[PDB]
Amino acid sequence: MAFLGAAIAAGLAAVGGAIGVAIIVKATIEGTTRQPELRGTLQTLMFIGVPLAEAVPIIAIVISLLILF
Amino acid sequence: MAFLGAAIAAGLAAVGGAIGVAIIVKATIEGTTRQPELRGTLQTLMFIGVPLAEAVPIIAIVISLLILF
Amino acid sequence: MAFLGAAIAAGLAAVGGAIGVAIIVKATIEGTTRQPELRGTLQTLMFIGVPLAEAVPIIAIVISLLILF
Amino acid sequence: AFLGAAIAAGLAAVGGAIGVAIIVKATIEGTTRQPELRGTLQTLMFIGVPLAEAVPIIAIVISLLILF
Amino acid sequence: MAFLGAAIAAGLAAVGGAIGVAIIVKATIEGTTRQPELRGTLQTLMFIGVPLAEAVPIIAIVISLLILF
Amino acid sequence: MAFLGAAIAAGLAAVGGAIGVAIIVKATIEGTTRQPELRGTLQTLMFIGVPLAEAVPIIAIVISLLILF
Amino acid sequence: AFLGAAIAAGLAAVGGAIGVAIIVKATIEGTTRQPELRGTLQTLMFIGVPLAEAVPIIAIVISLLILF
Amino acid sequence: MAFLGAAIAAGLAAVGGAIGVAIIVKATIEGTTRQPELRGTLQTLMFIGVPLAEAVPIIAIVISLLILF
Amino acid sequence: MAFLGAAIAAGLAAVGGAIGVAIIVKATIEGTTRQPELRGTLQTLMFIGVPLAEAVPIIAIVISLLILF
Amino acid sequence: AFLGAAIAAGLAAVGGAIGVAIIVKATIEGTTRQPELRGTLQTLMFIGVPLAEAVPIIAIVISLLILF
Amino acid sequence: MAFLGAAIAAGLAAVGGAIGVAIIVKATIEGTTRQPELRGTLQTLMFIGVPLAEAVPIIAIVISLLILF
Amino acid sequence: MAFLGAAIAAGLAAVGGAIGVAIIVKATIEGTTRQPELRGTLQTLMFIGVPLAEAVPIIAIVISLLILF
Repeated sequence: MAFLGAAIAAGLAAVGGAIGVAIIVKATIEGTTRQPELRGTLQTLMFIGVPLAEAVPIIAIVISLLILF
Repeated sequence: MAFLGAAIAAGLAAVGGAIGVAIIVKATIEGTTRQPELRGTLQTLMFIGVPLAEAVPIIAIVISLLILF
Repeated sequence: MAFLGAAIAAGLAAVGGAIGVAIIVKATIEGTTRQPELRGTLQTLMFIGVPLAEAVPIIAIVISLLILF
Repeated sequence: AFLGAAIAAGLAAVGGAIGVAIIVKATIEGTTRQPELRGTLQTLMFIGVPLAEAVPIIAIVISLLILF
Repeated sequence: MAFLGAAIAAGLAAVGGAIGVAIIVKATIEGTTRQPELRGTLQTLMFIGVPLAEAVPIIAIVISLLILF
Repeated sequence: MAFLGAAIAAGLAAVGGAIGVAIIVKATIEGTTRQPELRGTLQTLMFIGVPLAEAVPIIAIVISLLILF
Repeated sequence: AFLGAAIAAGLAAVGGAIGVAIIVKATIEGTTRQPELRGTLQTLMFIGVPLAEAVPIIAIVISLLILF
Repeated sequence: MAFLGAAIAAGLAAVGGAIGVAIIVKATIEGTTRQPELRGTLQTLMFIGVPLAEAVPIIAIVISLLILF
Repeated sequence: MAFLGAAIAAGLAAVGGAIGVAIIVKATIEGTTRQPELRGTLQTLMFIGVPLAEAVPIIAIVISLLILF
Repeated sequence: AFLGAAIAAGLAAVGGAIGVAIIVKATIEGTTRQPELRGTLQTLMFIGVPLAEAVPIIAIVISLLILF
Repeated sequence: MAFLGAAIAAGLAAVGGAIGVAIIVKATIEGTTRQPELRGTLQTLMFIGVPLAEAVPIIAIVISLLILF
Repeated sequence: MAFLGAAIAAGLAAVGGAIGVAIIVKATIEGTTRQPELRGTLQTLMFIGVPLAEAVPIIAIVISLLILF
């Protein structure tokens, strides 16, 4: 259960963080696509969304690593 | 029973918190791309929604850390 | 398994409360985007919807904390 | 079962949250397009929310009794 | 066990009845949005769908309450 | 598991009958909004679909109620 | 166990419900985006529904079989 | 568990076979709604598509009925 | 569990083979209706796509029937 | 152990099925909105189909392998 | 345990690697249509995405093969 | 069940890393197709997005590989 837990904590959190950042990057591509003038404002805007999207999965990995010893 | 429980609770909070934040910032990028004129007023508005978005996932992470241990 | 219970109850309340608020604020961000004159009316409208959005998750998390004693 | 009480409340959580979230999202979508009459949709949203919340919360009610 | 059953029976009826009515009222909002005089006919029209929408969940919840007893 | 059986059979029938009928009235609301002359034909057209939409869930509810007795 | 027969009807429930539901949803969309031809598509919906319902109901037959 | 097996095999084939053919008729009406001239050409095309769609679910219920003997 | 295995393997492959092929014909119906001149090329085109689409579910179905004996 | 081989091939089934289903759907919808380059579009799926099937099909090999 | 494990590891990698390239090939079909003069630039773009899309599923197939010993 | 754990953790990360990268390159193809003038700006943009998207699945596999040693 402890072995399974560390697996489940990181594994299901992967899909969160993976598609999480993926959904944001797709948006930034759609942003640059419909206006190429704004590569700079959305880049910073995407570089903001990525950490917070990634934020909770890594903490689920810390919990994962704790359960892993 | 017992580490395993804490794992999914943080893991399920990851998927919640990741896509949760992913959905608002994607929208905020969509706000800026079609109107870059008012990037700042909506910027603060996204920074209001993000905590609230993370609010319930984050509380699910506290209980996760609480049960372990 | 009370810990296991508390885990899924909080985890499931996370996904509810996260995407729940995520959808309204995304709407309000999209709302301010196609009319910024009424940024305040939708802000208030979102500050009304959010408690209602949180209503079941917040009562679902106390049961999570209660089942754990 | 302690586990049981969790899922009844847990499924009502996802239900009641996104359930109410989608109607208010709609009212926000409503206010964006021709909001001359802001008041009529307010009442419409305040009607939909209780019935939407109605079944999850009573499903939450059954959750707490099987628990404590 | 019997309590466990009642949980899934009411729980699936919870998500059912919640999103079920939610999608109907959402539709009614889109209806009222493009016609404000037309608020009266759709009001009654939603009041038709809601009972039928609630019909099976409530009966699924009625059996649910029996399942724990 | 007689309780559990009745639970899963009714619970699974709950989500079916709920969202099934929910989209039909939504369609009728979406139908009436883009033409109010034909509000009557869509009502009866939905009044055909609603029984059929609920037909299989209720018999799944009947078997649900049957295994509990 | 007999537990299966419950989910089998339940799984056929969600199947059979949304199956006809998306079909009827479409039929309303059909008459709205052309109102004169409500009749020719009407039978077409009365054609689609049985075959759509066909597989869920035969899954219900085994469900009743797994029970009795 | 052969009874249990026979149940899910047909049950999963049920949701499959139902939604499979269901999506086919929606397409056929979608053709007729804004092209009513060739109702015969699309009818045969759907009456060809329906068997193949039902083919694997119907074969899955055969296995369902077979393991139950 | 051999009955269960054969059940889920064929049952979940049912959803695969049903909706998988169903989406292919749905496109051809929507395609042929919004241009009826090329009805013949689309006939062979689905008769090409369908085998490959069913190819992987059906070979998974062979595995389904052997494990049950 | 029999149960395992079932899901491995089964999950590879839904993977490989819907995977090519989305691409072939794309190629016909592509051909519908330009019929001159039907030949260029034929090859792309005959490229896409193997790679789409590649990982599901190797998952069925392991499926029979885990069964020995 | 190990046979069961290896099964889901490849199975989950199956849906990933299959649908992964599927979304990429789907994108290229819409891309190649307008225009095919730039088919070569887009072909290379797809031949980049395909490995990376398959990257995590294929290593998960190695773990499936890894569990074999 | 340690063997089981390593399987799902890498397996669940597979769907994450696959669909995660898949949606990004699909988006980038949609960007370049509507104007290839800026092939280079999006080239770097996907080469930025892909690592962060791939980031958590890969750390989920190291965690997966860690339970396996």
